[PDB]
Amino acid sequence: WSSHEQMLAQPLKDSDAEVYDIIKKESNRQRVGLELIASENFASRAVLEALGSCLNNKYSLGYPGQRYYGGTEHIDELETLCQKRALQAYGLDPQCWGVNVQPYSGSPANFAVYTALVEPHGRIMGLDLPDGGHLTHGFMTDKKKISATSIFFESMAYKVNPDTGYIDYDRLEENARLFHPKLIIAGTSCYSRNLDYGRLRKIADENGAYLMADMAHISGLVVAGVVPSPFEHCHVVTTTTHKTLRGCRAGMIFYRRGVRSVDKEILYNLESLINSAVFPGLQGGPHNHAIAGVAVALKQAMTPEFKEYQRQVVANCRALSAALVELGYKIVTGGSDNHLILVDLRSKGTDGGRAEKVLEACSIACNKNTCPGDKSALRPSGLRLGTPALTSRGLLEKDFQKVAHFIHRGIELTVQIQDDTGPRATLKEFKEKLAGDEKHQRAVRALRQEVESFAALFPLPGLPGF
Amino acid sequence: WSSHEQMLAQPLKDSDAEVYDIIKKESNRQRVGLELIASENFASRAVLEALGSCLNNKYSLGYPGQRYYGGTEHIDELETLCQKRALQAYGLDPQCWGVNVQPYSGSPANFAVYTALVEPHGRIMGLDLPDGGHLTHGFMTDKKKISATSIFFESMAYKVNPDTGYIDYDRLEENARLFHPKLIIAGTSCYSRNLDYGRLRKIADENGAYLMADMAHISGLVVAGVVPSPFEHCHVVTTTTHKTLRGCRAGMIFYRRGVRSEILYNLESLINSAVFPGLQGGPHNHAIAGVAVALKQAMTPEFKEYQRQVVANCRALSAALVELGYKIVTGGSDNHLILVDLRSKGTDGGRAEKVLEACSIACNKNTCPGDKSALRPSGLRLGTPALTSRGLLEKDFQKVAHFIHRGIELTVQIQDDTGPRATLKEFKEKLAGDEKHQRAVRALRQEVESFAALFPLPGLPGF
Amino acid sequence: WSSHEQMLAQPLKDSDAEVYDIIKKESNRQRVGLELIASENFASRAVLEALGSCLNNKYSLGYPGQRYYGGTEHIDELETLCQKRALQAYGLDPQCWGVNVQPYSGSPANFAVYTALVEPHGRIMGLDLPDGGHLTHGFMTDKKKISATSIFFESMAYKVNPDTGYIDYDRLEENARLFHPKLIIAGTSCYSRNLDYGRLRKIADENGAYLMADMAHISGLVVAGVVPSPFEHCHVVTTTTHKTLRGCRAGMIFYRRGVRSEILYNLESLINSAVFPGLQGGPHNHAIAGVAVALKQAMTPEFKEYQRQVVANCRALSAALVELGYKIVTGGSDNHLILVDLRSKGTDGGRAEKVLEACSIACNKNTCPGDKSALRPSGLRLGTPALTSRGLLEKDFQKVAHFIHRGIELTVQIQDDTGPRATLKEFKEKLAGDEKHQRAVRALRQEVESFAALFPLPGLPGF
Amino acid sequence: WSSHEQMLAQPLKDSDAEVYDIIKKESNRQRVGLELIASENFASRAVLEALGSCLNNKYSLGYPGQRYYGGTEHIDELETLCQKRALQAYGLDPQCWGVNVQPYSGSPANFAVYTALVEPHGRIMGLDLPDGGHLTHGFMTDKKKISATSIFFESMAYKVNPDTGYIDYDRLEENARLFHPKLIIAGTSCYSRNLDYGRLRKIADENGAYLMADMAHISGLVVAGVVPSPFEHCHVVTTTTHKTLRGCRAGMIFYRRGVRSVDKEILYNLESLINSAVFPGLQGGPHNHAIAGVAVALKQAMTPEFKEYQRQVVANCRALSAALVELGYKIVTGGSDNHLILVDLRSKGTDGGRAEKVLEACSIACNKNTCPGDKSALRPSGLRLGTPALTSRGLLEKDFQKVAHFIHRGIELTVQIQDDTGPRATLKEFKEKLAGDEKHQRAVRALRQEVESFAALFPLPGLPGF
Ligand SMILES: *Cc1c(COP(=O)(O)O)cnc(C)c1O
Ligand SMILES: *Cc1c(COP(=O)(O)O)cnc(C)c1O
Ligand SMILES: *Cc1c(COP(=O)(O)O)cnc(C)c1O
Ligand SMILES: *Cc1c(COP(=O)(O)O)cnc(C)c1O
Repeated sequence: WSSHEQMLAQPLKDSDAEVYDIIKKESNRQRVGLELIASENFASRAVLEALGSCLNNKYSLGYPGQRYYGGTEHIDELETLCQKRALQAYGLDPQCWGVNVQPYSGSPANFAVYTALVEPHGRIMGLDLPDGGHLTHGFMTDKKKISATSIFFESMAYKVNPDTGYIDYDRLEENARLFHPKLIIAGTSCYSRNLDYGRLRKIADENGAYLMADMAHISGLVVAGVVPSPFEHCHVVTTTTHKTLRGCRAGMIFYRRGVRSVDKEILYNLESLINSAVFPGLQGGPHNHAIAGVAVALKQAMTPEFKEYQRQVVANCRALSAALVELGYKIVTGGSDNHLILVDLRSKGTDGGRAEKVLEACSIACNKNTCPGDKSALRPSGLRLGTPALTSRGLLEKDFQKVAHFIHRGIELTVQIQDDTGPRATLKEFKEKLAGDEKHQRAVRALRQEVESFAALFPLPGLPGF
Repeated sequence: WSSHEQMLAQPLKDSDAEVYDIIKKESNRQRVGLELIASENFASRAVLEALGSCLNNKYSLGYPGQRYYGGTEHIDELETLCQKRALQAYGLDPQCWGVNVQPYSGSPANFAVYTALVEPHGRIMGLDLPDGGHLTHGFMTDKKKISATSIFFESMAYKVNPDTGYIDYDRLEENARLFHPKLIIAGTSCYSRNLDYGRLRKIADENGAYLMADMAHISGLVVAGVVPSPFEHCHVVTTTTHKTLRGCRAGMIFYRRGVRSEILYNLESLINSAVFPGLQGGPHNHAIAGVAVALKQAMTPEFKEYQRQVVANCRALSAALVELGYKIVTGGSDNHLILVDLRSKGTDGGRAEKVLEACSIACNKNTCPGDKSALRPSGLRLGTPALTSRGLLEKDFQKVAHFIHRGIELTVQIQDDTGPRATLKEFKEKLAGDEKHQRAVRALRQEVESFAALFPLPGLPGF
Repeated sequence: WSSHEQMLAQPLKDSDAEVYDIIKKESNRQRVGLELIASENFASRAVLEALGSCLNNKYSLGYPGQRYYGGTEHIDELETLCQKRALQAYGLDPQCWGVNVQPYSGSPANFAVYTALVEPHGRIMGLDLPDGGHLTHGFMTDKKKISATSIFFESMAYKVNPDTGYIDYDRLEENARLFHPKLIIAGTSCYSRNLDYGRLRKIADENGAYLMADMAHISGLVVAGVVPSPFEHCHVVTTTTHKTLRGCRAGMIFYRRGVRSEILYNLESLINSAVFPGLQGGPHNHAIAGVAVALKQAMTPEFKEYQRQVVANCRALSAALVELGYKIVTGGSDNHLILVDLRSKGTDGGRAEKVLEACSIACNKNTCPGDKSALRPSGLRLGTPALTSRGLLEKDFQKVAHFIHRGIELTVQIQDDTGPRATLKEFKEKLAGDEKHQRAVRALRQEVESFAALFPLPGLPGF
Repeated sequence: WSSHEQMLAQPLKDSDAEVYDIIKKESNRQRVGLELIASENFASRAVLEALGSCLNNKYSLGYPGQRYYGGTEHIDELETLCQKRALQAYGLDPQCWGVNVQPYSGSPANFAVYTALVEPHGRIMGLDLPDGGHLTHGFMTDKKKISATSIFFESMAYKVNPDTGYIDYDRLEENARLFHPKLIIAGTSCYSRNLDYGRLRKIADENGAYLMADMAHISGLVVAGVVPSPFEHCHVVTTTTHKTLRGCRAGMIFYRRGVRSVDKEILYNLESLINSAVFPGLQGGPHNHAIAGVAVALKQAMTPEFKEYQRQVVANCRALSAALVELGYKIVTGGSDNHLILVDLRSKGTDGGRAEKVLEACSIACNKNTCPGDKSALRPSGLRLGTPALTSRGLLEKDFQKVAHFIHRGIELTVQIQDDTGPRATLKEFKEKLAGDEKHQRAVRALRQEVESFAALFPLPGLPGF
């Protein structure tokens, strides 16, 4: 009862060792492995220091202008600061753009926008999942609506041409006239090319819809001016703050302000609709410590060191892609414009499903993804590979070429295990063959060793080995 | 680069001073003031240490055994550990109960349950807001649906009797037959009594509905066995992990497993599917680690102690206010908070929260069951969790009752100088623009901050 | 062809004898029996002559002045005439009221209004079915939405006090604040009293809702000025044109025009758009001609007379039944029908409607406000419109009360031979399978058919 | 008060002269004019005699098997008879097909099926209106949902190829995979070719949807075996009973019964869903007199005189179309397979909007309709023309050739008035020029005279000049 006070002060290491132990083992796993997953990255030490601040303790509903309670002098300073830096980082004029920084994550942010501009059962159009789209853009089958976007709104996808790997803007322009979308989403999870915001904008205006850009995967590249900005043509732009922006987990909603169109002119009503949808609509108290982390990350994103980091990110992808082409791999759309590439593993007689398990055992992380062609979702042909994470650890073009060879070694290994499993074998069985087979298990042990040795040569951002 | 390598290592203090400065000023404000807001509390140092871990970097879509990406050996250990401790802390048999720990916060958790059990336009019944209910339980007017619960589902509220301050279970039982709810919510934001879970459960079963308990405000009291557990009669129980449980911000959804009547429970898969891939993306692992750490602390006897203290202080605080002539809604309290009806002093919570705020005493206005206007709320909601974490005891809270009283007297004064009838904007003008008054505040604040500084402020050493 | 030319000219009798035979047998059944069903009536010969006109052949999408096809000079004359007579018959100023006469029937009319003023998932409040409400006002259970009104909109019922038999306006006023209806329906299928339109209107305005009156059952009484007009307080009034108005089957939607409060009424265009192109296609012109003919007859003093007679007979019928020991719900009636609570005789309307049916006395079962079961309805609904059109007067209805009584006694008997507890299928078996009984029926039927034949049967000369 | 009885017996002529007068003037208008509107026809005398029967007086809720009230011995005989004749007329085995005959009209029938199989906000796919579709198949714009089908369900249209005039089945097969319809509608209001039920059925089964056929416009041709039956591939078939079937106004819903598919087999659940949706779902008491009329019409539809009438209907269309082609007119899809044709008036420098008004003044009835091309809905290019009505009056191939010339005279006249109105003139003004111009008004008066003389040579089915 008297030790209760020594409880709220006791460091984590002493307080709870079981959790401490896990954090350590995870920190170590992150260190000796190769992170090639397009969505992961390492947050800076400063950003992580903000998350554990006393900002966790302040409960504040509403926005800076109008809060439900008092005692928000500093929380207002903070939210305001965060909003200013966000507009600044993307070079936006606060008279033409606004920003909400309360979303808890990427998904929540998207959902808030649909709830504000679309309304229940409203129509939304997004990139089909197998063609590189995201769940929050809509996902359903003929018998069931899986994603929330599909459960509460009426969604229909547009696809990419399976022969070019690019988005079929023509067919989208046609279907939009039949579907009458209230909002069209321009954003992807596994697409290596730049989106034609200008064309998508012409299509949106043609049907009187809104053009929303979910730039979660390229927000970092956009700030460094390495890829066209979606802010030139969209009405709204949402984004996670982790991934390429390299902050903590949180989301943001950017929206236009001022005169929309003329004749005599009509105004943008986005701001109030969106603010109302986030709160009191969908959320409660904002996670202030997360806003502080986002703020810290936006300041770092405007440094020239970051702009450099990003040019490096893109350059490594080119090198990685070139090295894999030379090794005989087929890259969707032939190449990339950003930080990732979708490797069509059919050109090697295997599929991404079995390939991600073998590479994983070898401490090389990445994930399977269907290629535009793919006649089956149960046997995805590709592997999605990104460079943001490894580039933060300092890898350069020559380093990524070595990575290309490790990945290749892995694909060769997975192919060996596939011929050993059979023709109509199941992924369930493949995974068993991969664990209970000394012959294959030996190869893995070997490759993993070379991968972990190489990985250890580079630093691991964050707090002191924690 | 050579500098980019260290930019990611530069401590916050050096890296970004503008934000660092803010965190310091806020930490200080938290120290010299009296936190009487029922929903706030101070998270322990250990919990905060987990939030800033390298767990922020791991992206893990899915659940343990149902992961999308590889390399989740430890994230699985962590999520699993967190789920085990959650069931343990509330004394639940994993054969009869399950738990999802991915919700980002309280609201998200509630919304996921509605999405899983109710479905679009389904009917939901919750406690009316002015009667102490929460937004996520439904909130609409005759011309507009404000809360998401009201926008995507069909909600209708049940009220409390304005003469007793208690929930009118009889009228609810009657309306439920006409409304046909698919889910009834049992949870409150400003109600000082225990909920009759057993009666609410009989009503739910009568209409074939589900009984969901949103125990966000009393999850801490429940773990310490200080107030009846909603786990005895509900099908689902959601909860924030901050507030009385004293963790970081996150939410949890508890759901029954096993036989319902032979018919079985289908909650688990519906709820898991609704959280992800339904509503959320990658889970905030660092928050799950914080929740895990908080659940272990919640099972210590020191916590059990902390909680009995929380309830005790409320009783003392309420008794001291009654003696000072204040009227407590429903006469008293069973938990950690009380709704003080300020009509008994000729003022309203609207003006009173601004004056107490100026004096570094934090709390908020709330309408009393009677109240014929939402623009002039009669009460003040006061909670003890936060100050109790700083070590205040019964005698300390009696001194607090006097500070609050001083405040009410002061708010009344600015009100007597304004005249029986005057807008709120006038009242504030007279408070900030008067020698004798802004002077009164300055004085009271000084006594409040001196008293406050005598107690510790939990958290990381010092920002 | 030479025969195809005449196939289209061959009279029904020669053309299709099988159908002709059926029409004859039905016309005869209608003659020798006693029609006591509150919703049935006999349409005049003139009205029936219009239905078979060459108006069936004209396809006219749209409205007068808003037609889609050409060649509508006369269809416009007709629709316009019909609209003028409708407003006239109810004494409405075309500057304050409008009317749509395209609905195919009562139900379609109601549905069009909901679709125009309420919108998908909008809230509607109507009289509960077991308390004398109609399906189109909403009908659902805890597990399923039966009526279309319940499937496409969110409906909740209000009830009558089971101790007075009257609508509980107080409880409705209370629930309306919690439910927030967008439209409240004031109309009944089995309620013998006048509705308090003024009170319902105050409640509608309190929640910003619309007050719709479905006067299908009393449209005839309203035209004759025999019962208060719902046109004094409602925004919209829908109605079937058969039943008490005595026309052919069709519906009408009356809606306010002008200033609502300066805010104006937007009903007209919403309602017109909802009927077409919204819900319907080409209007049934021959039915509109029949309605027109019926509205002219409704304004004659002979009709005004017919109606006072209708109400008078009900009073006599109810008084004679009270004297025979029967209990009338809410003690009596204000209109054309009465709900007889058969519990006062130890039987239920379920068994009683089958026995009276066998005796050529038609009517139907209906639950009484009390009734703890929908599978064993306590009452019998009885109306006088139909028999009054055949010329029955007060003295005649007293004889009818005796036939009905004889019937109740008989149904009770088969019930005493079955034992205090026995399923319904048993009861019917004993009725049709017993010498003394099937014999009783045969006897009573004979007296009923003899009495019935003494009166004329309106309609075309003789089929 | 005593005359009240003489009121319910007084004939219409004496009772209400104002309405009687209207019926007469209308009967006469019908006689001296040429009915070329594809949806109109003349009901036989027998059918009209049933409508005014004492069947109007019987109120009966429910279906033959289970009614809410008693005294339905004959109403059951009648409904049952009507159901038997309906299945018979279309050659359906009552073990494989069922029928509901309570719908009040075509629209109500369609709506009942959507409500039973689709459910609120369910997805439906129908032929686009400007491409010859019907309102009840769905009709909306980017800013508003007009038709009830669009207000209560989520509809999206499929189009016809504007270069061939035919339905683009390929594009529909593609969009159906993205839209996931729960029901696909196969039926048209202005399409002159036969629908590929077999292909549409393959597409329905591909998405697990239902194939509904709205054969309102060709129900008569189907009974005479003059055009392929939709009953071979559809799950449900709805239909009005007027139009080509030549009965009174009412609707019917035909639905499959028995085993749907195998594996072990699953059954059809259409019957109960559809019956429940009609009542107590959407309707109240059925219009018995209308069911009697439908019954009488179905018996006439099975006579060889009818089968002959129908072959005649189709033959006249061919002749009419051939005569118009020879006069230089362009028929959409080159010709017709059924009873109607869409004449593209662009080939003459005018539009259907102005043409329908001039022909109307000349007592030649028909209506405008957009052609697949048409870049504007406010200036429809075509005229829809049908032969059912005139064929019932006895016109034959040679008669229709004379009709083609009257129509031509009309088009020539409308073109004269168009050059006289101007370039950017409005249809509002065109109509004024047409009424306040003796020059043009003289032409009309003349043509009308020749049209009415020709029309009077033929009989007008129905009751004795009433
Ligand atoms: C990852 C991603 C998201 C989801 O973000 P969360 O923060 O995980 O919830 C949304 N949209 C796009 C385009 C993404 O890449
Ligand atoms: C505070 C509270 C919430 C909201 O929690 P958040 O974490 O702010 O999102 C939900 N429910 C109840 C009952 C509460 O008291
Ligand atoms: C009978 C009745 C109806 C239904 O009329 P239909 O013509 O059968 O479609 C609708 N409303 C009320 C109030 C009624 O009594
Ligand atoms: C005419 C038509 C309809 C509408 O019928 P109504 O009886 O006028 O209500 C429906 N569908 C099709 C295909 C049609 O041609």
